[PDB]
Amino acid sequence: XVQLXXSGGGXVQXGXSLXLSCXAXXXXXXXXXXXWXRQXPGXXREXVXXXXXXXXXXXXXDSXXGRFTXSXDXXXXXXXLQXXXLXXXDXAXYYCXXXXXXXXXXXXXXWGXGTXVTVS
Amino acid sequence: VQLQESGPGLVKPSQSLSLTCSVGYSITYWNWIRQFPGNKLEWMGSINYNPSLKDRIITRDTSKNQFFLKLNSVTTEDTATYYCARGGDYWGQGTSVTVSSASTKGPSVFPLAPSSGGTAALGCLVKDYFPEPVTVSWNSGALTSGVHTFPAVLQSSGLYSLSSVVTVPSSSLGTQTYICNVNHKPSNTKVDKRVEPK
Amino acid sequence: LTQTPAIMSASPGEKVTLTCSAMHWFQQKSGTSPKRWIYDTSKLASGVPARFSGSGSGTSYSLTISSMEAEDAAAYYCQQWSSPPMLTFGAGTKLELKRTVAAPSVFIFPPSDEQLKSGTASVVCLLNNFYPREAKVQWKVDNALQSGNSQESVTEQDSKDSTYSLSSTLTLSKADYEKHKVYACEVTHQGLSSPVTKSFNRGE
Ligand SMILES: CC(=O)N[C@H]1[C@@H](OC[C@H](N)C(=O)O)O[C@H](CO[C@]2(C(=O)O)C[C@H](O)[C@@H](NC(C)=O)[C@H]([C@H](O)[C@H](O)CO)O2)[C@H](O)[C@@H]1O
Repeated sequence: XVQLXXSGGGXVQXGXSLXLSCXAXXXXXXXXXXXWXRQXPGXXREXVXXXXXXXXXXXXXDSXXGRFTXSXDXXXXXXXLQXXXLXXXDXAXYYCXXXXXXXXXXXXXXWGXGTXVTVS
Repeated sequence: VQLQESGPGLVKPSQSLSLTCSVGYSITYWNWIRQFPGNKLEWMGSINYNPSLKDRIITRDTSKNQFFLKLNSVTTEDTATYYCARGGDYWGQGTSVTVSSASTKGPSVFPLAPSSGGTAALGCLVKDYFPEPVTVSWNSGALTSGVHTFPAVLQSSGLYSLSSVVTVPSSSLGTQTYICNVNHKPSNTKVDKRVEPK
Repeated sequence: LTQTPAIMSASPGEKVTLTCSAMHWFQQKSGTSPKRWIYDTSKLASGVPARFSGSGSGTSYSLTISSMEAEDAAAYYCQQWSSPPMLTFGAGTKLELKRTVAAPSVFIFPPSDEQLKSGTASVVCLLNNFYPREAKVQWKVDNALQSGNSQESVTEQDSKDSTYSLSSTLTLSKADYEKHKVYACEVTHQGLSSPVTKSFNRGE
Protein backbone atom coordinates (compact mmCIF):
# COMPACT_ATOMS: atom_id res chain seq x y z
CA UNK A 1 0.00 0.00 0.00
CA VAL A 2 2.89 2.33 0.90
CA GLN A 3 3.79 5.12 -1.53
CA LEU A 4 6.51 7.76 -1.49
CA UNK A 5 6.35 11.04 -3.39
CA UNK A 6 9.41 13.28 -3.61
CA SER A 7 9.30 16.99 -4.44
CA GLY A 8 11.33 20.20 -4.34
CA GLY A 9 13.85 19.54 -7.10
CA GLY A 10 14.74 21.92 -9.89
CA UNK A 11 17.37 24.07 -11.60
CA VAL A 12 19.69 25.83 -9.16
CA GLN A 13 22.93 27.82 -9.44
CA UNK A 14 26.25 26.53 -8.10
CA GLY A 15 26.64 27.43 -4.43
CA UNK A 16 22.96 27.79 -3.57
CA SER A 17 20.47 25.76 -1.54
CA LEU A 18 17.47 23.42 -1.78
CA UNK A 19 14.93 21.81 0.54
CA LEU A 20 13.79 18.51 -0.96
CA SER A 21 10.84 16.79 0.71
CA CYS A 22 9.33 13.33 0.59
CA UNK A 23 5.77 12.56 1.63
CA ALA A 24 4.70 9.08 2.69
CA UNK A 25 1.22 7.66 2.08
CA UNK A 26 -0.78 4.57 3.11
CA UNK A 27 1.53 3.98 6.09
CA UNK A 28 3.15 5.80 9.02
CA UNK A 29 6.88 6.49 8.77
CA UNK A 30 7.48 7.08 12.49
CA UNK A 31 8.89 3.63 13.31
CA UNK A 32 11.29 3.37 10.37
CA UNK A 33 14.40 5.05 9.02
CA UNK A 34 14.07 7.11 5.84
CA UNK A 35 17.02 7.24 3.45
CA TRP A 36 17.92 9.53 0.57
CA UNK A 37 19.93 8.13 -2.33
CA ARG A 38 20.78 9.67 -5.72
CA GLN A 39 21.45 8.51 -9.27
CA UNK A 40 23.13 10.03 -12.33
CA PRO A 41 21.79 8.87 -15.76
CA GLY A 42 24.63 6.45 -16.54
CA UNK A 43 25.43 5.48 -12.96
CA UNK A 44 24.00 3.50 -10.04
CA ARG A 45 22.10 4.73 -6.98
CA GLU A 46 24.53 5.94 -4.33
CA UNK A 47 23.56 6.53 -0.70
CA VAL A 48 23.22 10.18 0.28
CA UNK A 49 21.86 10.25 3.82
CA UNK A 50 19.72 8.49 6.42
CA UNK A 51 17.44 9.64 9.22
CA UNK A 52 16.62 6.92 11.73
CA UNK A 53 13.76 7.07 14.23
CA UNK A 54 13.60 10.15 16.47
CA UNK A 55 16.53 10.26 18.94
CA UNK A 56 18.44 7.72 16.84
CA UNK A 57 20.22 10.47 14.89
CA UNK A 58 21.19 10.81 11.24
CA UNK A 59 24.10 9.61 9.09
CA UNK A 60 25.62 10.85 5.84
CA UNK A 61 27.81 9.88 2.89
CA ASP A 62 31.29 11.39 2.61
CA SER A 63 30.46 13.37 -0.54
CA UNK A 64 27.70 15.35 1.17
CA UNK A 65 28.90 15.55 4.78
CA GLY A 66 28.76 19.06 6.22
CA ARG A 67 26.73 20.28 3.25
CA PHE A 68 23.52 18.21 3.52
CA THR A 69 21.13 17.72 6.44
CA UNK A 70 18.37 15.12 6.86
CA SER A 71 15.34 15.60 9.11
CA UNK A 72 11.91 14.12 9.86
CA ASP A 73 8.37 15.24 10.66
CA UNK A 74 6.56 12.21 12.09
CA UNK A 75 3.37 14.24 12.45
CA UNK A 76 3.17 15.13 8.75
CA UNK A 77 4.67 11.70 7.98
CA UNK A 78 7.38 13.36 5.90
CA UNK A 79 11.15 13.48 5.45
CA UNK A 80 13.33 16.41 4.38
CA LEU A 81 16.75 16.81 2.78
CA GLN A 82 18.35 20.25 3.07
CA UNK A 83 21.12 20.78 0.53
CA UNK A 84 23.52 23.70 1.03
CA UNK A 85 26.62 24.75 -0.93
CA LEU A 86 25.31 22.84 -3.96
CA UNK A 87 27.94 21.90 -6.52
CA UNK A 88 27.37 20.76 -10.12
CA UNK A 89 28.48 17.29 -9.02
CA ASP A 90 25.20 17.00 -7.10
CA UNK A 91 23.16 16.92 -10.32
CA ALA A 92 21.09 13.72 -10.19
CA UNK A 93 17.69 12.17 -9.58
CA TYR A 94 17.18 12.02 -5.81
CA TYR A 95 15.19 9.05 -4.53
CA CYS A 96 13.81 8.42 -1.06
CA UNK A 97 13.38 4.94 0.39
CA UNK A 98 12.01 3.35 3.53
CA UNK A 99 14.11 0.93 5.57
CA UNK A 100 11.62 -1.81 6.44
CA UNK A 101 13.90 -3.34 9.07
CA UNK A 102 13.31 -1.67 12.44
CA UNK A 103 16.85 -2.72 13.37
CA UNK A 104 18.19 -0.42 10.63
CA UNK A 105 19.75 -3.12 8.44
CA UNK A 106 18.13 -1.28 5.51
CA UNK A 107 15.55 -3.52 3.93
CA UNK A 108 14.89 -0.94 1.21
CA UNK A 109 11.64 -2.37 -0.16
CA UNK A 110 9.72 0.84 -0.84
CA TRP A 111 11.14 3.61 -3.04
CA GLY A 112 9.82 6.95 -4.30
CA UNK A 113 9.63 8.31 -7.84
CA GLY A 114 12.53 10.70 -7.28
CA THR A 115 13.09 14.34 -8.19
CA UNK A 116 15.62 15.83 -10.60
CA VAL A 117 18.16 18.23 -9.11
CA THR A 118 20.37 20.04 -11.62
CA VAL A 119 23.05 22.48 -10.46
CA SER A 120 24.33 24.86 -13.14
CA VAL B 1 43.82 0.95 47.27
CA GLN B 2 44.87 -1.90 44.98
CA LEU B 3 43.01 -5.19 44.45
CA GLN B 4 44.37 -8.17 42.51
CA GLU B 5 42.52 -11.34 41.50
CA SER B 6 44.22 -14.73 41.33
CA GLY B 7 43.22 -18.33 40.75
CA PRO B 8 42.64 -20.87 38.00
CA GLY B 9 41.29 -19.69 34.66
CA LEU B 10 39.87 -23.10 33.70
CA VAL B 11 37.43 -25.08 35.86
CA LYS B 12 35.53 -28.21 34.91
CA PRO B 13 31.71 -28.15 34.98
CA SER B 14 30.09 -29.17 38.30
CA GLN B 15 33.44 -28.59 40.08
CA SER B 16 34.41 -25.62 42.28
CA LEU B 17 35.65 -22.18 41.22
CA SER B 18 37.92 -20.56 43.83
CA LEU B 19 39.33 -17.05 43.43
CA THR B 20 41.47 -15.01 45.82
CA CYS B 21 41.62 -11.20 45.96
CA SER B 22 44.63 -9.53 47.56
CA VAL B 23 43.85 -6.09 48.97
CA GLY B 24 46.36 -0.52 51.11
CA TYR B 25 43.22 -0.53 53.25
CA SER B 26 41.63 -2.65 55.98
CA ILE B 27 38.53 -4.82 55.59
CA THR B 28 36.81 -3.66 58.79
CA TYR B 29 31.43 -3.73 51.64
CA TRP B 30 33.91 -5.78 49.57
CA ASN B 31 32.18 -7.15 46.49
CA TRP B 32 32.67 -9.79 43.82
CA ILE B 33 31.22 -8.67 40.48
CA ARG B 34 31.34 -10.66 37.25
CA GLN B 35 30.86 -9.72 33.60
CA PHE B 36 29.64 -12.29 31.08
CA PRO B 37 30.84 -12.56 27.46
CA GLY B 38 27.78 -10.46 26.60
CA ASN B 39 29.17 -7.58 28.70
CA LYS B 40 26.41 -7.83 31.33
CA LEU B 41 27.60 -6.92 34.82
CA GLU B 42 26.23 -8.80 37.83
CA TRP B 43 26.95 -8.22 41.51
CA MET B 44 27.32 -11.63 43.16
CA GLY B 45 28.00 -10.84 46.82
CA SER B 46 29.89 -8.87 49.44
CA ILE B 47 31.82 -9.52 52.65
CA ASN B 48 32.71 -6.88 55.24
CA TYR B 49 24.52 -12.32 48.43
CA ASN B 50 22.59 -12.01 45.18
CA PRO B 51 19.44 -14.19 45.38
CA SER B 52 20.19 -15.49 41.87
CA LEU B 53 23.21 -17.36 43.32
CA LYS B 54 22.78 -17.45 47.12
CA ASP B 55 22.48 -21.26 47.21
CA ARG B 56 26.01 -21.90 45.88
CA ILE B 57 28.10 -18.80 46.69
CA ILE B 58 32.61 -15.50 50.26
CA THR B 59 35.15 -15.78 53.09
CA ARG B 60 38.02 -13.66 54.39
CA ASP B 61 41.50 -13.98 55.92
CA THR B 62 43.07 -11.09 57.84
CA SER B 63 46.64 -12.44 58.09
CA LYS B 64 47.41 -11.67 54.42
CA ASN B 65 44.55 -9.14 53.96
CA GLN B 66 42.72 -11.22 51.36
CA PHE B 67 39.09 -12.15 50.71
CA PHE B 68 37.98 -15.11 48.66
CA LEU B 69 35.14 -16.28 46.42
CA LYS B 70 33.75 -19.83 46.35
CA LEU B 71 31.30 -20.83 43.61
CA ASN B 72 30.30 -24.51 43.55
CA SER B 73 28.61 -26.61 40.85
CA VAL B 74 29.63 -24.39 37.95
CA THR B 75 28.10 -24.64 34.47
CA THR B 76 29.16 -23.19 31.13
CA GLU B 77 27.00 -20.14 31.91
CA ASP B 78 29.47 -19.27 34.70
CA THR B 79 32.21 -18.49 32.15
CA ALA B 80 32.94 -14.83 32.85
CA THR B 81 35.46 -12.19 33.87
CA TYR B 82 35.49 -11.85 37.66
CA TYR B 83 36.42 -8.62 39.46
CA CYS B 84 36.90 -7.92 43.14
CA ALA B 85 36.16 -4.41 44.34
CA ARG B 86 35.72 -2.22 47.40
CA GLY B 87 32.18 -0.88 47.17
CA GLY B 88 32.34 0.66 43.72
CA ASP B 89 35.27 3.09 43.85
CA TYR B 90 38.26 0.72 43.52
CA TRP B 91 38.12 -2.31 41.21
CA GLY B 92 40.60 -5.11 40.61
CA GLN B 93 42.14 -6.02 37.27
CA GLY B 94 39.77 -8.97 36.73
CA THR B 95 40.47 -12.60 35.82
CA SER B 96 38.86 -14.60 33.01
CA VAL B 97 37.33 -17.92 34.11
CA THR B 98 36.36 -20.47 31.44
CA VAL B 99 34.06 -23.31 32.51
CA SER B 100 34.45 -26.13 29.99
CA SER B 101 34.82 -29.90 29.71
CA ALA B 102 37.14 -29.52 26.70
CA SER B 103 40.74 -30.71 26.63
CA THR B 104 43.81 -28.96 25.25
CA LYS B 105 43.93 -29.11 21.46
CA GLY B 106 45.99 -27.27 18.87
CA PRO B 107 44.24 -25.59 15.94
CA SER B 108 44.00 -26.45 12.28
CA VAL B 109 45.00 -23.51 10.08
CA PHE B 110 43.22 -23.48 6.71
CA PRO B 111 43.75 -20.89 3.95
CA LEU B 112 41.15 -18.35 2.86
CA ALA B 113 42.54 -17.92 -0.64
CA PRO B 114 41.96 -14.82 -2.79
CA SER B 115 40.11 -15.32 -6.06
CA SER B 116 38.21 -13.29 -8.65
CA GLY B 117 38.13 -4.12 -8.11
CA GLY B 118 41.75 -3.42 -7.25
CA THR B 119 41.48 -4.69 -3.66
CA ALA B 120 41.72 -8.40 -2.85
CA ALA B 121 41.07 -10.11 0.47
CA LEU B 122 42.77 -13.21 1.86
CA GLY B 123 43.35 -14.81 5.23
CA CYS B 124 43.52 -17.81 7.52
CA LEU B 125 40.87 -19.78 9.41
CA VAL B 126 42.16 -21.00 12.79
CA LYS B 127 39.68 -23.73 13.72
CA ASP B 128 39.07 -26.32 16.44
CA TYR B 129 41.42 -25.31 19.26
CA PHE B 130 41.16 -25.10 23.05
CA PRO B 131 41.62 -23.12 25.21
CA GLU B 132 41.95 -19.42 24.43
CA PRO B 133 44.01 -17.68 23.20
CA VAL B 134 45.84 -17.91 19.88
CA THR B 135 47.95 -15.18 18.30
CA VAL B 136 48.08 -14.45 14.57
CA SER B 137 50.64 -12.37 12.70
CA TRP B 138 51.23 -11.86 8.98
CA ASN B 139 54.61 -12.23 7.24
CA SER B 140 56.30 -12.50 10.65
CA GLY B 141 54.98 -9.04 11.56
CA ALA B 142 55.96 -7.25 8.34
CA LEU B 143 52.29 -6.99 7.26
CA THR B 144 49.97 -5.16 9.67
CA SER B 145 48.05 -2.69 7.51
CA GLY B 146 44.60 -3.96 6.58
CA VAL B 147 44.75 -6.87 9.04
CA HIS B 148 41.57 -7.80 10.94
CA THR B 149 41.86 -10.67 13.42
CA PHE B 150 38.33 -11.40 14.57
CA PRO B 151 37.25 -12.48 18.06
CA ALA B 152 36.97 -16.24 18.35
CA VAL B 153 33.55 -17.90 18.44
CA LEU B 154 32.75 -20.92 20.58
CA GLN B 155 31.46 -23.74 18.38
CA SER B 156 28.98 -26.42 19.41
CA SER B 157 31.94 -28.83 19.60
CA GLY B 158 33.27 -26.80 22.54
CA LEU B 159 36.29 -25.76 20.45
CA TYR B 160 37.12 -22.22 19.39
CA SER B 161 37.39 -20.87 15.86
CA LEU B 162 38.47 -17.51 14.49
CA SER B 163 39.56 -15.94 11.22
CA SER B 164 42.31 -13.44 10.45
CA VAL B 165 41.92 -11.58 7.16
CA VAL B 166 43.80 -8.85 5.31
CA THR B 167 43.12 -6.75 2.22
CA VAL B 168 45.93 -6.08 -0.26
CA PRO B 169 46.36 -4.66 -3.78
CA SER B 170 45.35 -7.18 -6.43
CA SER B 171 48.51 -6.55 -8.46
CA SER B 172 50.55 -7.85 -5.50
CA LEU B 173 48.98 -11.32 -5.57
CA GLY B 174 51.54 -12.53 -8.12
CA THR B 175 54.60 -10.87 -6.58
CA GLN B 176 54.12 -10.90 -2.78
CA THR B 177 54.00 -14.06 -0.68
CA TYR B 178 51.47 -14.13 2.17
CA ILE B 179 52.04 -16.32 5.24
CA CYS B 180 49.98 -16.28 8.44
CA ASN B 181 51.82 -17.18 11.66
CA VAL B 182 49.52 -18.84 14.21
CA ASN B 183 50.69 -19.54 17.77
CA HIS B 184 48.78 -21.57 20.38
CA LYS B 185 50.88 -21.90 23.53
CA PRO B 186 48.64 -24.23 25.64
CA SER B 187 49.19 -26.95 23.02
CA ASN B 188 52.64 -25.63 21.98
CA THR B 189 51.55 -25.47 18.34
CA LYS B 190 53.00 -23.04 15.83
CA VAL B 191 51.90 -22.94 12.19
CA ASP B 192 53.19 -20.88 9.27
CA LYS B 193 50.43 -21.26 6.67
CA ARG B 194 51.00 -19.94 3.15
CA VAL B 195 47.96 -18.47 1.39
CA GLU B 196 48.11 -18.74 -2.41
CA PRO B 197 45.45 -17.35 -4.77
CA LYS B 198 43.01 -19.59 -6.60
CA LEU C 1 17.63 -0.26 35.21
CA THR C 2 17.01 0.38 31.51
CA GLN C 3 19.59 2.43 29.61
CA THR C 4 18.80 4.55 26.56
CA PRO C 5 19.93 4.48 23.86
CA ALA C 6 21.55 1.03 23.61
CA ILE C 7 24.16 2.52 21.24
CA MET C 8 24.93 6.24 20.94
CA SER C 9 26.79 7.59 17.91
CA ALA C 10 28.18 11.09 18.38
CA SER C 11 30.55 13.34 16.46
CA PRO C 12 33.40 15.10 18.33
CA GLY C 13 31.77 18.25 19.67
CA GLU C 14 28.17 17.17 20.23
CA LYS C 15 26.31 17.39 23.52
CA VAL C 16 25.38 13.85 24.54
CA THR C 17 22.93 12.58 27.16
CA LEU C 18 22.58 8.95 28.25
CA THR C 19 19.41 8.18 30.20
CA CYS C 20 18.96 5.56 32.92
CA SER C 21 15.27 4.82 33.46
CA ALA C 22 14.19 2.96 36.58
CA MET C 23 22.38 7.00 40.50
CA HIS C 24 25.90 5.65 39.94
CA TRP C 25 27.77 5.65 36.62
CA PHE C 26 30.78 3.55 35.60
CA GLN C 27 32.91 3.89 32.47
CA GLN C 28 34.44 0.81 30.87
CA LYS C 29 36.66 0.56 27.81
CA SER C 30 37.04 -2.76 26.02
CA GLY C 31 38.86 -5.32 28.15
CA THR C 32 39.53 -3.04 31.14
CA SER C 33 37.96 -2.96 34.58
CA PRO C 34 34.93 -0.68 35.07
CA LYS C 35 35.87 2.61 36.72
CA ARG C 36 33.59 4.66 38.95
CA TRP C 37 32.83 7.75 36.87
CA ILE C 38 29.90 9.67 38.37
CA TYR C 39 28.82 8.70 41.89
CA ASP C 40 25.87 10.02 43.92
CA THR C 41 23.98 11.21 40.82
CA SER C 42 26.25 14.17 40.05
CA LYS C 43 29.60 13.88 41.89
CA LEU C 44 32.60 13.50 39.57
CA ALA C 45 35.16 10.84 40.43
CA SER C 46 38.91 11.44 40.56
CA GLY C 47 40.38 12.13 37.12
CA VAL C 48 36.98 12.67 35.47
CA PRO C 49 37.14 15.68 33.12
CA ALA C 50 34.85 18.64 33.74
CA ARG C 51 32.88 17.96 30.54
CA PHE C 52 31.10 15.12 32.38
CA SER C 53 28.04 15.83 34.52
CA GLY C 54 25.19 13.93 36.11
CA SER C 55 21.58 14.84 36.73
CA GLY C 56 18.14 13.37 37.33
CA SER C 57 16.04 12.06 40.19
CA GLY C 58 13.28 9.63 41.08
CA THR C 59 12.89 7.31 38.10
CA SER C 60 15.03 9.09 35.47
CA TYR C 61 18.75 9.90 35.64
CA SER C 62 21.20 11.08 33.01
CA LEU C 63 24.92 11.33 32.23
CA THR C 64 25.84 14.33 30.08
CA ILE C 65 28.92 15.26 28.04
CA SER C 66 29.07 18.93 27.06
CA SER C 67 31.50 18.40 24.16
CA MET C 68 32.21 14.86 22.96
CA GLU C 69 35.88 13.88 22.84
CA ALA C 70 37.42 10.91 21.07
CA GLU C 71 38.62 9.41 24.36
CA ASP C 72 35.04 9.38 25.71
CA ALA C 73 34.03 6.48 23.45
CA ALA C 74 33.26 3.61 25.85
CA ALA C 75 30.50 1.68 27.62
CA TYR C 76 28.65 3.48 30.42
CA TYR C 77 26.74 1.50 33.04
CA CYS C 78 24.33 2.88 35.60
CA GLN C 79 24.25 1.08 38.94
CA GLN C 80 21.96 1.36 41.95
CA TRP C 81 21.89 0.02 45.50
CA SER C 82 18.60 -0.92 47.17
CA SER C 83 18.28 -1.47 50.91
CA PRO C 84 15.87 -5.75 49.91
CA PRO C 85 19.70 -5.44 49.81
CA MET C 86 20.50 -5.58 46.09
CA LEU C 87 23.22 -4.06 43.89
CA THR C 88 21.94 -3.81 40.32
CA PHE C 89 23.63 -2.70 37.09
CA GLY C 90 22.11 -1.54 33.84
CA ALA C 91 22.67 -3.08 30.43
CA GLY C 92 25.08 -0.24 29.63
CA THR C 93 25.16 2.17 26.70
CA LYS C 94 27.94 2.06 24.12
CA LEU C 95 29.12 5.55 23.16
CA GLU C 96 30.89 5.25 19.80
CA LEU C 97 32.50 7.75 17.45
CA LYS C 98 30.27 8.69 14.52
CA ARG C 99 31.75 8.95 11.03
CA THR C 100 30.46 9.06 7.47
CA VAL C 101 28.51 6.14 6.03
CA ALA C 102 30.64 3.38 4.50
CA ALA C 103 29.11 0.36 2.81
CA PRO C 104 30.92 -2.92 3.55
CA SER C 105 33.24 -4.61 1.09
CA VAL C 106 31.97 -8.18 0.73
CA PHE C 107 34.22 -11.17 0.03
CA ILE C 108 33.55 -14.91 0.08
CA PHE C 109 35.98 -17.79 0.65
CA PRO C 110 35.18 -21.42 -0.21
CA PRO C 111 36.45 -24.26 2.00
CA SER C 112 39.99 -25.49 1.49
CA ASP C 113 40.91 -28.99 0.36
CA GLU C 114 42.67 -29.62 3.68
CA GLN C 115 39.46 -29.09 5.65
CA LEU C 116 37.42 -31.07 3.11
CA LYS C 117 39.70 -34.07 3.66
CA SER C 118 38.43 -34.05 7.27
CA GLY C 119 34.72 -34.11 6.40
CA THR C 120 33.71 -30.50 7.06
CA ALA C 121 33.25 -27.43 4.85
CA SER C 122 33.54 -23.90 6.27
CA VAL C 123 32.49 -21.09 3.92
CA VAL C 124 33.57 -17.63 5.08
CA CYS C 125 31.91 -14.29 4.27
CA LEU C 126 33.79 -11.09 5.12
CA LEU C 127 32.22 -7.63 5.48
CA ASN C 128 35.15 -5.20 5.54
CA ASN C 129 35.24 -1.64 6.87
CA PHE C 130 31.64 -0.51 7.16
CA TYR C 131 29.73 2.03 9.25
CA PRO C 132 27.24 2.23 10.91
CA ARG C 133 27.36 -1.11 12.73
CA GLU C 134 23.93 -2.44 11.75
CA ALA C 135 23.91 -4.89 8.84
CA LYS C 136 22.40 -8.22 7.83
CA VAL C 137 24.15 -11.30 6.45
CA GLN C 138 22.01 -14.02 4.85
CA TRP C 139 23.50 -17.32 3.72
CA LYS C 140 21.88 -18.82 0.62
CA VAL C 141 22.68 -22.27 -0.77
CA ASP C 142 21.11 -22.71 -4.22
CA ASN C 143 18.76 -19.84 -3.26
CA ALA C 144 17.74 -21.64 -0.04
CA LEU C 145 18.06 -19.46 3.05
CA GLN C 146 20.26 -20.99 5.75
CA SER C 147 19.37 -20.83 9.43
CA GLY C 148 21.00 -22.17 12.58
CA ASN C 149 24.23 -23.31 10.89
CA SER C 150 26.32 -20.12 10.86
CA GLN C 151 28.31 -18.12 13.41
CA GLU C 152 29.59 -14.54 13.16
CA SER C 153 31.96 -12.22 15.00
CA VAL C 154 32.58 -8.47 14.79
CA THR C 155 35.71 -6.43 15.48
CA GLU C 156 35.78 -3.40 17.74
CA GLN C 157 35.54 0.05 16.20
CA ASP C 158 38.81 0.59 14.34
CA SER C 159 41.04 3.15 16.04
CA LYS C 160 41.99 4.70 12.67
CA ASP C 161 38.94 4.84 10.37
CA SER C 162 36.17 4.13 12.94
CA THR C 163 34.70 1.28 10.87
CA TYR C 164 33.54 -2.21 11.82
CA SER C 165 34.29 -5.58 10.24
CA LEU C 166 32.23 -8.77 10.38
CA SER C 167 33.15 -12.39 9.68
CA SER C 168 30.48 -15.07 9.19
CA THR C 169 31.22 -18.79 8.91
CA LEU C 170 28.73 -21.28 7.46
CA THR C 171 29.66 -24.83 8.50
CA LEU C 172 28.37 -27.97 6.79
CA SER C 173 29.31 -31.62 6.53
CA LYS C 174 31.28 -32.54 3.41
CA ALA C 175 28.33 -34.64 2.23
CA ASP C 176 25.80 -31.83 2.70
CA TYR C 177 28.32 -29.50 1.04
CA GLU C 178 28.62 -31.67 -2.08
CA LYS C 179 24.80 -31.91 -2.33
CA HIS C 180 24.58 -28.32 -3.63
CA LYS C 181 26.13 -26.03 -6.23
CA VAL C 182 25.82 -22.27 -5.58
CA TYR C 183 26.96 -20.85 -2.24
CA ALA C 184 26.25 -17.17 -1.61
CA CYS C 185 26.25 -14.59 1.15
CA GLU C 186 23.87 -11.66 0.72
CA VAL C 187 24.55 -8.46 2.66
CA THR C 188 22.18 -5.58 3.43
CA HIS C 189 23.39 -2.27 4.87
CA GLN C 190 22.02 1.27 5.01
CA GLY C 191 24.78 2.39 2.64
CA LEU C 192 23.55 -0.08 0.00
CA SER C 193 20.61 0.73 -2.26
CA SER C 194 20.24 -3.01 -2.96
CA PRO C 195 21.67 -6.13 -1.30
CA VAL C 196 25.15 -7.24 -2.37
CA THR C 197 25.52 -10.95 -3.12
CA LYS C 198 28.90 -12.69 -3.29
CA SER C 199 28.73 -16.28 -4.50
CA PHE C 200 30.67 -19.18 -5.97
CA ASN C 201 30.07 -22.58 -7.55
CA ARG C 202 31.38 -25.56 -5.58
CA GLY C 203 32.94 -27.28 -8.59
CA GLU C 204 34.83 -24.17 -9.69
C1 LIG D 1 34.30 9.27 49.59
C2 LIG D 1 33.31 8.41 48.86
O1 LIG D 1 33.50 8.02 47.71
N1 LIG D 1 32.19 8.11 49.53
C3 LIG D 1 31.13 7.28 48.98
C4 LIG D 1 31.10 5.92 49.66
O2 LIG D 1 30.98 6.10 51.04
C5 LIG D 1 31.32 4.95 51.82
C6 LIG D 1 30.95 5.04 53.28
N2 LIG D 1 31.71 6.13 53.94
C7 LIG D 1 31.20 3.72 54.02
O3 LIG D 1 32.38 3.45 54.33
O4 LIG D 1 30.20 3.00 54.26
O5 LIG D 1 30.03 5.13 49.15
C8 LIG D 1 28.74 5.73 49.36
C9 LIG D 1 27.72 4.75 48.82
O6 LIG D 1 27.40 3.84 49.86
C10 LIG D 1 26.72 2.68 49.46
C11 LIG D 1 25.31 3.07 48.98
O7 LIG D 1 24.43 3.21 49.84
O8 LIG D 1 25.18 3.23 47.75
C12 LIG D 1 26.67 1.79 50.69
C13 LIG D 1 26.14 0.40 50.35
O9 LIG D 1 26.19 -0.45 51.49
C14 LIG D 1 27.00 -0.19 49.23
N3 LIG D 1 26.55 -1.54 48.89
C15 LIG D 1 27.39 -2.55 48.64
C16 LIG D 1 26.75 -3.87 48.32
O10 LIG D 1 28.61 -2.40 48.66
C17 LIG D 1 26.96 0.73 48.02
C18 LIG D 1 27.84 0.28 46.86
O11 LIG D 1 29.15 0.04 47.34
C19 LIG D 1 27.90 1.29 45.71
O12 LIG D 1 26.59 1.54 45.22
C20 LIG D 1 28.78 0.81 44.57
O13 LIG D 1 28.85 1.78 43.53
O14 LIG D 1 27.40 2.04 48.40
C21 LIG D 1 28.67 7.07 48.63
O15 LIG D 1 28.79 6.84 47.23
C22 LIG D 1 29.78 7.99 49.11
O16 LIG D 1 29.79 9.19 48.35
